[PDB]
This record gives sequence, C-alpha cells and structure tokens, in this order.
Amino acid sequence: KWCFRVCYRGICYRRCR
Repeated sequence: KWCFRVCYRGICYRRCR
C-alpha cells in the first residue's frame, strides 16, 4: 500500500488516508 511518502536529507515519511 502507498498514499503519501516523503524523503529528506536522511529521513522519509509514510502516511495513508
């Protein structure tokens, strides 16, 4: 599953609605 995944310097994000 995948909805909204962000990624920065050395850290990403995963949030679904």
